Amino acid sequence: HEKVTIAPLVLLSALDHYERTQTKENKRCVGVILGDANSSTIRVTNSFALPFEEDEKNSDVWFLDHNYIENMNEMCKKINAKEKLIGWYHSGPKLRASDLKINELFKKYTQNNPLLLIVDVKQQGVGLPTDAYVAIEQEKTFLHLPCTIEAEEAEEI
Amino acid sequence: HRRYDDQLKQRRQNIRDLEKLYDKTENDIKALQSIGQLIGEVMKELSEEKYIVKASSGPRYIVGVRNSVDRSKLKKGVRVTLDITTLTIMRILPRETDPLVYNMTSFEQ
Amino acid sequence: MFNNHEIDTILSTLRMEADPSLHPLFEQFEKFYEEKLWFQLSESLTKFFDDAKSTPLRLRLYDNFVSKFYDKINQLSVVKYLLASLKDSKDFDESLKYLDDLKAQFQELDSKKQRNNGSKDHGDGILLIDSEIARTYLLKNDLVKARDLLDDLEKTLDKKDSIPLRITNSFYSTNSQYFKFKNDFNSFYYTSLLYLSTLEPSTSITLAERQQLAYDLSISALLGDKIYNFGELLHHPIMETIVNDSNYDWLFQLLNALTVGDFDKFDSLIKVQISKIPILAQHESFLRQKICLMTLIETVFVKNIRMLSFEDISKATHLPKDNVEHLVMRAISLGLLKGSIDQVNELVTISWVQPRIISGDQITKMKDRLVEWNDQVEKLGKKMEAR
Amino acid sequence: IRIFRSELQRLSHENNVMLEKIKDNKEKIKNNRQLPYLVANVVEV
Amino acid sequence: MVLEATVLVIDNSEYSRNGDFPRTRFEAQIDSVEFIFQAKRNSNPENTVGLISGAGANPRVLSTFTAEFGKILAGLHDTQIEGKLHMATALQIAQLTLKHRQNKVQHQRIVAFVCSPISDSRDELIRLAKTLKKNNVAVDIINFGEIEQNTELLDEFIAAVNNPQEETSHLLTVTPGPRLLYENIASSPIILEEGSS
Amino acid sequence: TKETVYISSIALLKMLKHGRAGVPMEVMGLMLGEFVDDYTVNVVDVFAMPQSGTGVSVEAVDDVFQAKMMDMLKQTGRDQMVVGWYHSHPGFGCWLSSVDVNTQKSFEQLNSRAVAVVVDPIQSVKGKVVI
Repeated sequence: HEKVTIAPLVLLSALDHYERTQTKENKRCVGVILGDANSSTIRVTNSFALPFEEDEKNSDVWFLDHNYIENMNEMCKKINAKEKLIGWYHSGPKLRASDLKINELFKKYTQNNPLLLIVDVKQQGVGLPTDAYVAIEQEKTFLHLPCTIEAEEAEEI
Repeated sequence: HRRYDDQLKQRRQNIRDLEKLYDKTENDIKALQSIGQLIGEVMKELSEEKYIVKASSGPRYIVGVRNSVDRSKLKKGVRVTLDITTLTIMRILPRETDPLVYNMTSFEQ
Repeated sequence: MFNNHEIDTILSTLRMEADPSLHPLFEQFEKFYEEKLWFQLSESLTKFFDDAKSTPLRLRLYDNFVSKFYDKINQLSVVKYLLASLKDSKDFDESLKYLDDLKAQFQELDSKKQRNNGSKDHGDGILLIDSEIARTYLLKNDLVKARDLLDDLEKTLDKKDSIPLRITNSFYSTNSQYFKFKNDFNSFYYTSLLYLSTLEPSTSITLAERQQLAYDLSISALLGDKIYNFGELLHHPIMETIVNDSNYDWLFQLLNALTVGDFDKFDSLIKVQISKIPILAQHESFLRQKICLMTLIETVFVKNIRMLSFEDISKATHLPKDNVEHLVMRAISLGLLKGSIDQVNELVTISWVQPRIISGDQITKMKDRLVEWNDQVEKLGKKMEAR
Repeated sequence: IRIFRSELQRLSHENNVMLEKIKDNKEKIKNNRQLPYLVANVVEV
Repeated sequence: MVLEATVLVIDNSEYSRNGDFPRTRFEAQIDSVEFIFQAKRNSNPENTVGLISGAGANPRVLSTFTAEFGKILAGLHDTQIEGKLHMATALQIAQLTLKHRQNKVQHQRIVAFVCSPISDSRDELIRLAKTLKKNNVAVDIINFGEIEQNTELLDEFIAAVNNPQEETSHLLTVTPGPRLLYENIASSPIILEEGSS
Repeated sequence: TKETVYISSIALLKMLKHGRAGVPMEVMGLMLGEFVDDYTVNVVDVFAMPQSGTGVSVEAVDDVFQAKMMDMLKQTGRDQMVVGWYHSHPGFGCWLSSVDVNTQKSFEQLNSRAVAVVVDPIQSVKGKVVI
């Protein structure tokens, strides 16, 4: 299998925009991550949210705009060119048809398998508020890679 | 009928030629995003994760290690690659004292 | 019957306005079979729910209509049935004559859409080629030359991506036919499970073909102990889809035969073909011991004490003390479990590695082992907080 | 015939949209290329 | 004169399995995009054209509202002609697309090309009809199928959805064959004419 | 009184990450937020800006890039007025900015609360972060 390493800057930055949008429990926030997925250890050095809209009574209803994703990728080339789209994250504890069907949508702009993330806003239990999940085509099942938290010398201190 | 079609077929060949230019231009910015790396040779081994590497300019520093390198080849007598910011070992390069090629190659014809 | 001679002709004319480039002999060929019950490649919309094993008279008719099949219903009828189902006809004359229609005729294209390109949906241009590459040597000339073409099938499988699982299983069907006529059926039993095991939609066959498929699954597990035992097919939709008579119960008879340990019961219900090979009796006794070898850690003993004696295994395998000493070494040498024995004190020390499919024996103990953790929460929990 | 000539001609306009993107990248390269650059010695290619 | 947003819906079903109207199929839907943009955005401002697909491959959004239909035509590339049919999913996603857009508080028009009779649920299509009336959303369904497909839940959705006059929907039947798709749509109330609010 | 910027935990690390590449290499960015003069100042979100031929300067601000980033952050609820610019200057280490001198005077015309946050000793973090 592979491994996942997410810096603490990415984890807390995803929780900030959740409250800034006044998102209640009936809604969830979806976003994308950046890093290097080529090696065996997936590293996430950046994250960006997306204007995700979902109906609470229907799991087949979601709003995902790729034009904001295409623009976001062009804006990142002027900041950090070494970063590419390795996958996408989302908020909320529940997994419904909204987040399961969009996994193939991000696959068009992502060369590797998109890494699914569940960001716990309340931080309930143990550690690791965010879990890294990967999907297989062969039957599909959500498996969790050995996600770890590591950063640079100046970022950890 | 075929007059307007042949004009677009010639433009389609120019589209694929520009597709290679799009990535080539984007890779230019990707090549400029990279930074410089200091090259030095290991002098004395202070500890497992602590090494003493002499910089090419003549000063020496105590540098760390990463998980992308093997400490077996980081011993003395092996040229390594340092960092210009945090002063740590980044990658591993083959040993070349002073790579002057015009002196090494004899230009045989 | 009259359903194909009449209604099937009308259904073909409904799609794509009327008469979707149908040759005038289409209705003329329908008057050939008539009441003789020859369906002969029902051509898409009917062919999905209707199977025909008869020799098609129209085989050379619809060959030029393959471009209209994508505009009629779907391209899946071409990659699965019709020319791709020609192998199911099983004709001695047709053998190795399909290189014109199934290779040369398909070689004229590249991605299967040339200059006609539409919205360009995926899923075409792969199965129409790689499926018939290995099928050339499955008949006539020996499979030795087919193995060189099987490696290229597995390389393109991991590189490409296919939404339907029948394409991936089709590649394993060629590997299954390779080891079917050759020894070392452990690989044949492995490739046969990956072909159809847990997947309902893929590999859709009739009831009569399920018993023939289960027959190959039965004889494959007779000659090897790998991948659990004969009880593995019990939970899988295999043993439940067959009949308990006509020598199809061999998988059920060997389930209780492991605990009873009587070879004469299963030997009387089989034929001379599989009973003339000693490998059947050797590997059957191994599965009987593998149940007892796994009793050293967690099966019966609640205290998890790891011990085994040559006297206990002697009564389980119905063998004397001299034969059980050499029999344990054979099980370890095959890569089953790791450990050694003691001849001086007559003891057998073996750990537990390979899991089984059975449940209910170890369920009570997994909770009982945590009961010992319950009494350990008090003494070290209170004394640590007091410091 | 009419549909075929309305695709590559429209795709060429979208290729011009990507052409507007590479020109924006070239302008950044024109910013990334400025006269006062130093000169070093390349020992190994 | 007319200020509204346009949403194109591409749906596929068992009756859409045909691949050829005259020489082909689904390219007429591609050709009909340039006639809708020029007759709305180029004619008057504050008129945007969106593109969504609620059936076939996956219920996704092919192209959002843009200043040109070229990106709309590019979003139609690599689109399967066969897939599952969800009518309620395509309508509810269209409401989310009309929620986030530019120049809000306007008329809402949705152009849905449907080749199927749309048989799913009777009460589900009725509850979605009352929601679209409060937002003044107009879902225009054009029938393709084989010849004309009617006397089904498709007309039941159109009959019960209209409280107002012009603000809901209109029926357009397209005969399969060598016919111009944009001509029947341009002469229809879908493009300008009725529906201004 | 004066303007003392209260920086959150995420906004502080992002400014150090943008100037993470190279000691001599210089970058820039933009600060956003809503606060009041007199004392308390907040920063909602920040993002880096591209580098022009002049490096860090007043003409290095790209209005095309700035307008697109404000639209990307508007959908995320982080859209705020422009409160100033931040810059990471090279490894000179004499006084702060090695280029910008009077550029802040031109920044006062657009916003009177505009400030320039610069980390002088590149990246040095041991027991504290000096900004």
